[PDB]
Amino acid sequence: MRHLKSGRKLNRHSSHRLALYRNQAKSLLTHGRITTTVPKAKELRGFVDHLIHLAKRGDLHARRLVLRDLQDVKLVRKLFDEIAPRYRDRQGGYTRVLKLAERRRGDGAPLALVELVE
Amino acid sequence: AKHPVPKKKTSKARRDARRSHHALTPPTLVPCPECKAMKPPHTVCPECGYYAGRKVLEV
Amino acid sequence: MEAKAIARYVRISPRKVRLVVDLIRGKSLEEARNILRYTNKRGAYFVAKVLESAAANAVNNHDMLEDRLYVKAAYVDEGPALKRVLPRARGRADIIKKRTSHITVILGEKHG
Amino acid sequence: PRAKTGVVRRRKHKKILKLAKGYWGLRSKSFRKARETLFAAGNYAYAHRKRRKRDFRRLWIVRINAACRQHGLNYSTFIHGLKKAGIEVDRKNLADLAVREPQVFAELVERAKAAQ
Amino acid sequence: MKRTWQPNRRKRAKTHGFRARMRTPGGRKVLKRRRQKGRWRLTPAVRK
RNA sequence: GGAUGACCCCAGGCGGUAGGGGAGCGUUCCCGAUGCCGAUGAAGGCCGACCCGCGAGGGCGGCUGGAGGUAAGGGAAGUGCGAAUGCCGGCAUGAGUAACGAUAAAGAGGGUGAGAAUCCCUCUCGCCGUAAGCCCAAGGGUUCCUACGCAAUGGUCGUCAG
RNA sequence: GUGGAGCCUGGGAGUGAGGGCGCGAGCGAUAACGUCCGCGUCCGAGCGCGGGAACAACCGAGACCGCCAGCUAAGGCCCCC
RNA sequence: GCUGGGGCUAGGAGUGAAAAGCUAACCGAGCCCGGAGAUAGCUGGUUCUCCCCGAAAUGACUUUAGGGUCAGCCUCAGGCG
RNA sequence: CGUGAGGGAAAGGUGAAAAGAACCCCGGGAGGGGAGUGAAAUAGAGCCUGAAACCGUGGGCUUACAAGCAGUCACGGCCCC
RNA sequence: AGAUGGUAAGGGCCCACGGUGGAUGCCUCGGCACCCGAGCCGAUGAAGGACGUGGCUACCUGCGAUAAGCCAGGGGG
Ligand SMILES: [Mg+2]
Ligand SMILES: [Mg+2]
Ligand SMILES: [Mg+2]
Ligand SMILES: [Mg+2]
Ligand SMILES: [Mg+2]
Ligand SMILES: [Mg+2]
Ligand SMILES: [Mg+2]
Ligand SMILES: [Mg+2]
Ligand SMILES: [Mg+2]
Ligand SMILES: [Mg+2]
Ligand SMILES: [Mg+2]
Ligand SMILES: [Mg+2]
Ligand SMILES: [Mg+2]
Ligand SMILES: [Mg+2]
Ligand SMILES: [Mg+2]
Ligand SMILES: [Mg+2]
Ligand SMILES: [Mg+2]
Ligand SMILES: [Mg+2]
Ligand SMILES: [Mg+2]
Ligand SMILES: [Mg+2]
Ligand SMILES: [Mg+2]
Ligand SMILES: [Mg+2]
Ligand SMILES: [Mg+2]
Ligand SMILES: [Mg+2]
Ligand SMILES: [Mg+2]
Ligand SMILES: [Mg+2]
Ligand SMILES: [Mg+2]
Ligand SMILES: [Mg+2]
Ligand SMILES: [Mg+2]
Ligand SMILES: [Mg+2]
Ligand SMILES: [Mg+2]
Ligand SMILES: [Mg+2]
Ligand SMILES: [Mg+2]
Ligand SMILES: [Mg+2]
Ligand SMILES: [Mg+2]
Ligand SMILES: [Mg+2]
Ligand SMILES: [Mg+2]
Ligand SMILES: [Mg+2]
Ligand SMILES: [Mg+2]
Ligand SMILES: [Mg+2]
Ligand SMILES: [Mg+2]
Ligand SMILES: [Mg+2]
Ligand SMILES: [Mg+2]
Ligand SMILES: [Mg+2]
Ligand SMILES: [Mg+2]
Ligand SMILES: [Mg+2]
Ligand SMILES: [Mg+2]
Ligand SMILES: [Mg+2]
Ligand SMILES: [Mg+2]
Ligand SMILES: [Mg+2]
Ligand SMILES: [Mg+2]
Ligand SMILES: [Mg+2]
Ligand SMILES: [Mg+2]
Ligand SMILES: [Mg+2]
Ligand SMILES: [Mg+2]
Ligand SMILES: [Mg+2]
Ligand SMILES: [Mg+2]
Ligand SMILES: [Mg+2]
Ligand SMILES: [Mg+2]
Ligand SMILES: [Mg+2]
Ligand SMILES: [Mg+2]
Ligand SMILES: [Mg+2]
Ligand SMILES: [Mg+2]
Ligand SMILES: [Mg+2]
Ligand SMILES: [Mg+2]
Ligand SMILES: [Mg+2]
Ligand SMILES: [Mg+2]
Ligand SMILES: [Mg+2]
Ligand SMILES: [Mg+2]
Ligand SMILES: [Mg+2]
Ligand SMILES: [Mg+2]
Ligand SMILES: [Mg+2]
Ligand SMILES: [Mg+2]
Ligand SMILES: [Mg+2]
Ligand SMILES: [Mg+2]
Ligand SMILES: [Mg+2]
Ligand SMILES: [Mg+2]
Ligand SMILES: [Mg+2]
Ligand SMILES: [Mg+2]
Ligand SMILES: [Mg+2]
Ligand SMILES: [Mg+2]
Ligand SMILES: [Mg+2]
Ligand SMILES: [Mg+2]
Ligand SMILES: [Mg+2]
Ligand SMILES: [Mg+2]
Ligand SMILES: [Mg+2]
Ligand SMILES: [Mg+2]
Ligand SMILES: [Mg+2]
Ligand SMILES: [Mg+2]
Ligand SMILES: [Mg+2]
Ligand SMILES: [Mg+2]
Ligand SMILES: [Mg+2]
Ligand SMILES: [Mg+2]
Ligand SMILES: [Mg+2]
Ligand SMILES: [Mg+2]
Ligand SMILES: [Mg+2]
Ligand SMILES: [Mg+2]
Ligand SMILES: [Mg+2]
Ligand SMILES: [Mg+2]
Ligand SMILES: [Mg+2]
Ligand SMILES: [Mg+2]
Ligand SMILES: [Mg+2]
Ligand SMILES: [Mg+2]
Ligand SMILES: [Mg+2]
Ligand SMILES: [Mg+2]
Ligand SMILES: [Mg+2]
Ligand SMILES: [Mg+2]
Ligand SMILES: [Mg+2]
Ligand SMILES: [Mg+2]
Ligand SMILES: [Mg+2]
Ligand SMILES: [Mg+2]
Ligand SMILES: [Mg+2]
Ligand SMILES: [Mg+2]
Ligand SMILES: [Mg+2]
Ligand SMILES: [Mg+2]
Ligand SMILES: [Mg+2]
Ligand SMILES: [Mg+2]
Ligand SMILES: [Mg+2]
Ligand SMILES: [Mg+2]
Ligand SMILES: [Mg+2]
Ligand SMILES: [Mg+2]
Ligand SMILES: [Mg+2]
Ligand SMILES: [Mg+2]
Ligand SMILES: [Mg+2]
Ligand SMILES: [Mg+2]
Ligand SMILES: [Mg+2]
Ligand SMILES: [Mg+2]
Ligand SMILES: [Mg+2]
Ligand SMILES: [Mg+2]
Ligand SMILES: [Mg+2]
Ligand SMILES: [Mg+2]
Ligand SMILES: [Mg+2]
Ligand SMILES: [Mg+2]
Ligand SMILES: [Mg+2]
Ligand SMILES: [Mg+2]
Ligand SMILES: [Mg+2]
Ligand SMILES: [Mg+2]
Ligand SMILES: [Mg+2]
Ligand SMILES: [Mg+2]
Ligand SMILES: [Mg+2]
Ligand SMILES: [Mg+2]
Ligand SMILES: [Mg+2]
Ligand SMILES: [Mg+2]
Ligand SMILES: [Mg+2]
Ligand SMILES: [Mg+2]
Ligand SMILES: [Mg+2]
Ligand SMILES: [Mg+2]
Ligand SMILES: [Mg+2]
Ligand SMILES: [Mg+2]
Ligand SMILES: [Mg+2]
Ligand SMILES: [Mg+2]
Ligand SMILES: [Mg+2]
Ligand SMILES: [Mg+2]
Ligand SMILES: [Mg+2]
Ligand SMILES: [Mg+2]
Ligand SMILES: [Mg+2]
Ligand SMILES: [Mg+2]
Ligand SMILES: [Mg+2]
Ligand SMILES: [Mg+2]
Ligand SMILES: [Mg+2]
Ligand SMILES: [Mg+2]
Ligand SMILES: [Mg+2]
Ligand SMILES: [Mg+2]
Ligand SMILES: [Mg+2]
Ligand SMILES: [Mg+2]
Ligand SMILES: [Mg+2]
Ligand SMILES: [Mg+2]
Ligand SMILES: [Mg+2]
Ligand SMILES: [Mg+2]
Ligand SMILES: [Mg+2]
Ligand SMILES: [Mg+2]
Ligand SMILES: [Mg+2]
Ligand SMILES: [Mg+2]
Ligand SMILES: [Mg+2]
Ligand SMILES: [Mg+2]
Ligand SMILES: [Mg+2]
Ligand SMILES: [Mg+2]
Ligand SMILES: [Mg+2]
Ligand SMILES: [Mg+2]
Ligand SMILES: [Mg+2]
Ligand SMILES: [Mg+2]
Ligand SMILES: [Mg+2]
Ligand SMILES: [Mg+2]
Ligand SMILES: [Mg+2]
Ligand SMILES: [Mg+2]
Ligand SMILES: [Mg+2]
Ligand SMILES: [Mg+2]
Ligand SMILES: [Mg+2]
Ligand SMILES: [Mg+2]
Ligand SMILES: [Mg+2]
Ligand SMILES: [Mg+2]
Ligand SMILES: [Mg+2]
Ligand SMILES: [Mg+2]
Ligand SMILES: [Mg+2]
Ligand SMILES: [Mg+2]
Ligand SMILES: [Mg+2]
Ligand SMILES: [Mg+2]
Ligand SMILES: [Mg+2]
Ligand SMILES: [Mg+2]
Ligand SMILES: [Mg+2]
Ligand SMILES: [Mg+2]
Ligand SMILES: [Mg+2]
Ligand SMILES: [Mg+2]
Ligand SMILES: [Mg+2]
Ligand SMILES: [Mg+2]
Ligand SMILES: [Mg+2]
Ligand SMILES: [Mg+2]
Ligand SMILES: [Mg+2]
Ligand SMILES: [Mg+2]
Ligand SMILES: [Mg+2]
Ligand SMILES: [Mg+2]
Ligand SMILES: [Mg+2]
Ligand SMILES: [Mg+2]
Ligand SMILES: [Mg+2]
Ligand SMILES: [Mg+2]
Ligand SMILES: [Mg+2]
Ligand SMILES: [Mg+2]
Ligand SMILES: [Mg+2]
Ligand SMILES: [Mg+2]
Ligand SMILES: [Mg+2]
Ligand SMILES: [Mg+2]
Ligand SMILES: [Mg+2]
Ligand SMILES: [Mg+2]
Ligand SMILES: [Mg+2]
Ligand SMILES: [Mg+2]
Ligand SMILES: [Mg+2]
Ligand SMILES: [Mg+2]
Ligand SMILES: [Zn+2]
Repeated sequence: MRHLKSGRKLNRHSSHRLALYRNQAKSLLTHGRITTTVPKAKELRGFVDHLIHLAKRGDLHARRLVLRDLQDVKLVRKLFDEIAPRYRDRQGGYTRVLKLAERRRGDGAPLALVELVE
Repeated sequence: AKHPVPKKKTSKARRDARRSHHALTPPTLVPCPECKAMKPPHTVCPECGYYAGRKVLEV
Repeated sequence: MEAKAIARYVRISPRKVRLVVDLIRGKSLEEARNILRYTNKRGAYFVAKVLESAAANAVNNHDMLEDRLYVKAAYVDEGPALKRVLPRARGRADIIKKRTSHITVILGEKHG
Repeated sequence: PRAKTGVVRRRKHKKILKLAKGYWGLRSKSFRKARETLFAAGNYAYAHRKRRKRDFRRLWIVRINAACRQHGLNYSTFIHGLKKAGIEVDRKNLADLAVREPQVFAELVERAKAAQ
Repeated sequence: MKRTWQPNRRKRAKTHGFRARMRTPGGRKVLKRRRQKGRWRLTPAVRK
């Protein structure tokens, strides 16, 4: 059973799934838009939203928090200095997901884009 | 186990009765309100790049 | 008047392509095109080509009008099979049949 | 000289398979299963050729019996009556009379009641 | 596990080789036989 | 009965395994044949609700086929298949099922191309590290390097590759 | 008593695991779908046909073919029938 | 003690700290070819059609008993009547 | 295939003549559609004939309250001549 | 209240046409049998092979560093 359990497993063990979200986070904050499978995409939203929210705090503690997932000082500088300010007045929802219309040839996986909001 | 096995060959009738559920359902499609091309709903239109009124994507 | 295309010796198993062909039999050329485009199946790529070649033939050789073409008949016949060895346990050897399809698409004109 | 099968066996099998047209599944497509079916078929025909004679007399008798009781007497009484009367019209025609020409059937019934 | 065939050029040549066959009455008969059959190889071919 | 095998009439028999006997059909081949049928279509193939025969069969007709076939009467045999867990081949069923070969593990961006989860590049992640790195000897034998390819081989894909 | 009677001389066999039932015994336990002989019968080979619900051998009866005709056998005649 | 390379010993023979173990994935006697189409009183299988007839599963003997020889019972031909 | 002695296959046919299909069209190719050749191209090279199992497309009749070695006999409905 | 029809997800029988497959008929560059002819080769290095050999040459055939061939007689046109 699965009654009221939150969080996909995505056929990865605990530490892999973690790495999965972190690496997608790096890619998303870097390029502003990535393409993935729909499930990875919906699952990416929250993980990254939290990171943006902390960069809106701006303080040392929050930077050191974000660094635990993002690990890259420069990318975090980009997060704090360029990205986060765009969201000063925005109350959550800093990411969107829209499904592409074509499936992967080799396995038929449904794709979606995940991008940062304006 | 002790290796179960078909006792009798399946008749042309029975094998085809099994397949009475195997027909594909056609893809569900809707016109893109911009370029009028046919595409699945709730997907960014892959011909013009529009969704929810706006241009989202380079086609 | 009718126009036909055949794809012979397509390296796909007939039972699988036939599923796709079944989707477009009796449909307008236009609807058939849309259907095939969003049919998540390997078979869809092969059927589409036979469709499109027959459409070409129609317009180009048989004085038929694109905007009136429809899929009048379509069918998948079995071609010669490619037998391959599949090694099993305990020294036994099986024989996989990598199967083959002959795909036909026949277009007529839905008049008026 | 060598005398290989050649043309002969195929011809013999087609014979049988043609006879088995209409039969279900392999019974019309497989020589062996057809051949078995025709054996059964052959005896049934013979047997039922026989039983058709029984089957119809049964129907006639049932039908005559119904038409008899309409005039207040049963089949056994009717037939005995006709025997005493010397009337030798068989049940095929009796049954026909009973339905198609009831006035005449009424007459035969009278003769039957009287002959005793 | 260790299987029965363990290639060895020296072993092969010394055991089934042409010179070995000629040495012995039976081996010469082997050659005679294979020649009469028309074998393309009287002897296992091996490279050195 | 009449001349004897013409046909007719009267009567009686006619379930059948092991098995005895009798009469026939068809297949291959030889005489018949320096003949005859045959492109106005041989053999074989596919139909047939038609004709003859108890039957095995034989005709005839239409379609196919494209170069052979052979009569009356006789002769001679590798002469008739449904079974032998028969033999050879072909194609089914199980079935769109089990599986796709270590649970070290993946994600994204860029490029190429008709086509990319699978090829190249970059970044991120993970695995070995007395090895899953390196160097010899066996054995293998061009598998090495480069260009051009993707039908097959590759357990998927392939633009890549032993 | 003229019968798919009988006898004689030859050619060809197959069979040489029988079985149920009735009657007469032995063995067995006045058991066995038991076993072993005798007389007969059927099945075997009549798992063709009617009856016995169904059922080789119980009752009826020996199926050359055809008939949408008639008479019976055993068994039946309230409905299935 | 384990291991590489080079050698030697084999079919009624080798080798075996002995299990009839091992001697090229089946060893109370290896494999290949030959004798060879061994022999198999056993099991299986035996191919068109019609017509007539039509058994036996018993006796005797049998290293015989699920095989046989003779007799019995079937069939065909000639003869007797 | 086997270390080896040794074992040991499968696999023939366009047409009289290559006249073996220029060129165009869809396609990455394969493949096909026209044009052309030929007496014939369902003789087009995966080539004489092209049976059967097997797979499919179209049509007629039929089937979702019914019990089966799949037939057979009767009757009725529908479709065809 | 009563009664009887059109449904086919799919199945079955029949018909037409295809696919697959490679039987059948025809065919024969090959076999088989008998009969006749003929019958040894080799240190002057056989039988049998290895490796080579062509302007471009995988294999076969031929040939041998004079290598699909060199010399001479005969045949043939
Ligand atoms: Mg759980
Ligand atoms: Mg919840
Ligand atoms: Mg959940
Ligand atoms: Mg989680
Ligand atoms: Mg979920
Ligand atoms: Mg995944
Ligand atoms: Mg899992
Ligand atoms: Mg994973
Ligand atoms: Mg961990
Ligand atoms: Mg970019
Ligand atoms: Mg939260
Ligand atoms: Mg952590
Ligand atoms: Mg980290
Ligand atoms: Mg999607
Ligand atoms: Mg979709
Ligand atoms: Mg798609
Ligand atoms: Mg794939
Ligand atoms: Mg277990
Ligand atoms: Mg079955
Ligand atoms: Mg089955
Ligand atoms: Mg079957
Ligand atoms: Mg089944
Ligand atoms: Mg079907
Ligand atoms: Mg089923
Ligand atoms: Mg829109
Ligand atoms: Mg499919
Ligand atoms: Mg289907
Ligand atoms: Mg789909
Ligand atoms: Mg077009
Ligand atoms: Mg395995
Ligand atoms: Mg193995
Ligand atoms: Mg199989
Ligand atoms: Mg297979
Ligand atoms: Mg196939
Ligand atoms: Mg011959
Ligand atoms: Mg024959
Ligand atoms: Mg034969
Ligand atoms: Mg039939
Ligand atoms: Mg029928
Ligand atoms: Mg059947
Ligand atoms: Mg069939
Ligand atoms: Mg019969
Ligand atoms: Mg009758
Ligand atoms: Mg009658
Ligand atoms: Mg009667
Ligand atoms: Mg009736
Ligand atoms: Mg009364
Ligand atoms: Mg009376
Ligand atoms: Mg009467
Ligand atoms: Mg009336
Ligand atoms: Mg180990
Ligand atoms: Mg090894
Ligand atoms: Mg070891
Ligand atoms: Mg080997
Ligand atoms: Mg091996
Ligand atoms: Mg070794
Ligand atoms: Mg070693
Ligand atoms: Mg060595
Ligand atoms: Mg050595
Ligand atoms: Mg040697
Ligand atoms: Mg010797
Ligand atoms: Mg030797
Ligand atoms: Mg050679
Ligand atoms: Mg040797
Ligand atoms: Mg050598
Ligand atoms: Mg060496
Ligand atoms: Mg008579
Ligand atoms: Mg008689
Ligand atoms: Mg009689
Ligand atoms: Mg008889
Ligand atoms: Mg006789
Ligand atoms: Mg004749
Ligand atoms: Mg014959
Ligand atoms: Mg002649
Ligand atoms: Mg002639
Ligand atoms: Mg003439
Ligand atoms: Mg002509
Ligand atoms: Mg003709
Ligand atoms: Mg012939
Ligand atoms: Mg003939
Ligand atoms: Mg005929
Ligand atoms: Mg004809
Ligand atoms: Mg013609
Ligand atoms: Mg003909
Ligand atoms: Mg000629
Ligand atoms: Mg003569
Ligand atoms: Mg003979
Ligand atoms: Mg024979
Ligand atoms: Mg038989
Ligand atoms: Mg067989
Ligand atoms: Mg079997
Ligand atoms: Mg079996
Ligand atoms: Mg079995
Ligand atoms: Mg056998
Ligand atoms: Mg087989
Ligand atoms: Mg299958
Ligand atoms: Mg499934
Ligand atoms: Mg299953
Ligand atoms: Mg499952
Ligand atoms: Mg596996
Ligand atoms: Mg699975
Ligand atoms: Mg693997
Ligand atoms: Mg495997
Ligand atoms: Mg795996
Ligand atoms: Mg895994
Ligand atoms: Mg780990
Ligand atoms: Mg995975
Ligand atoms: Mg990529
Ligand atoms: Mg990309
Ligand atoms: Mg470019
Ligand atoms: Mg591009
Ligand atoms: Mg790829
Ligand atoms: Mg690809
Ligand atoms: Mg992978
Ligand atoms: Mg590590
Ligand atoms: Mg270390
Ligand atoms: Mg370590
Ligand atoms: Mg080396
Ligand atoms: Mg190798
Ligand atoms: Mg290579
Ligand atoms: Mg490839
Ligand atoms: Mg490929
Ligand atoms: Mg490909
Ligand atoms: Mg190529
Ligand atoms: Mg592949
Ligand atoms: Mg593999
Ligand atoms: Mg490429
Ligand atoms: Mg490359
Ligand atoms: Mg390499
Ligand atoms: Mg008698
Ligand atoms: Mg007598
Ligand atoms: Mg007499
Ligand atoms: Mg005899
Ligand atoms: Mg006997
Ligand atoms: Mg005895
Ligand atoms: Mg006994
Ligand atoms: Mg006895
Ligand atoms: Mg008796
Ligand atoms: Mg007795
Ligand atoms: Mg006894
Ligand atoms: Mg009494
Ligand atoms: Mg007593
Ligand atoms: Mg008893
Ligand atoms: Mg008793
Ligand atoms: Mg007693
Ligand atoms: Mg007695
Ligand atoms: Mg008795
Ligand atoms: Mg018996
Ligand atoms: Mg009897
Ligand atoms: Mg009797
Ligand atoms: Mg019974
Ligand atoms: Mg009885
Ligand atoms: Mg009875
Ligand atoms: Mg009864
Ligand atoms: Mg009984
Ligand atoms: Mg009688
Ligand atoms: Mg009466
Ligand atoms: Mg009574
Ligand atoms: Mg009654
Ligand atoms: Mg040492
Ligand atoms: Mg050592
Ligand atoms: Mg060693
Ligand atoms: Mg050594
Ligand atoms: Mg020995
Ligand atoms: Mg020895
Ligand atoms: Mg020996
Ligand atoms: Mg010893
Ligand atoms: Mg020891
Ligand atoms: Mg060995
Ligand atoms: Mg061993
Ligand atoms: Mg021994
Ligand atoms: Mg051994
Ligand atoms: Mg020998
Ligand atoms: Mg001997
Ligand atoms: Mg031997
Ligand atoms: Mg012996
Ligand atoms: Mg023997
Ligand atoms: Mg009799
Ligand atoms: Mg006895
Ligand atoms: Mg006795
Ligand atoms: Mg004695
Ligand atoms: Mg005994
Ligand atoms: Mg015995
Ligand atoms: Mg015995
Ligand atoms: Mg005797
Ligand atoms: Mg007598
Ligand atoms: Mg006698
Ligand atoms: Mg006599
Ligand atoms: Mg080898
Ligand atoms: Mg051929
Ligand atoms: Mg020719
Ligand atoms: Mg030719
Ligand atoms: Mg072109
Ligand atoms: Mg192109
Ligand atoms: Mg183009
Ligand atoms: Mg390409
Ligand atoms: Mg082309
Ligand atoms: Mg073309
Ligand atoms: Mg022309
Ligand atoms: Mg002509
Ligand atoms: Mg064409
Ligand atoms: Mg034709
Ligand atoms: Mg032709
Ligand atoms: Mg073919
Ligand atoms: Mg020809
Ligand atoms: Mg053909
Ligand atoms: Mg064909
Ligand atoms: Mg069919
Ligand atoms: Mg249908
Ligand atoms: Mg009910
Ligand atoms: Mg109903
Ligand atoms: Mg029913
Ligand atoms: Mg029943
Ligand atoms: Mg019925
Ligand atoms: Mg209704
Ligand atoms: Mg209906
Ligand atoms: Mg239906
Ligand atoms: Mg349907
Ligand atoms: Mg066909
Ligand atoms: Mg066919
Ligand atoms: Mg001939
Ligand atoms: Mg000759
Ligand atoms: Mg000397
Ligand atoms: Mg020489
Ligand atoms: Mg050479
Ligand atoms: Mg010269
Ligand atoms: Mg000269
Ligand atoms: Zn659009």
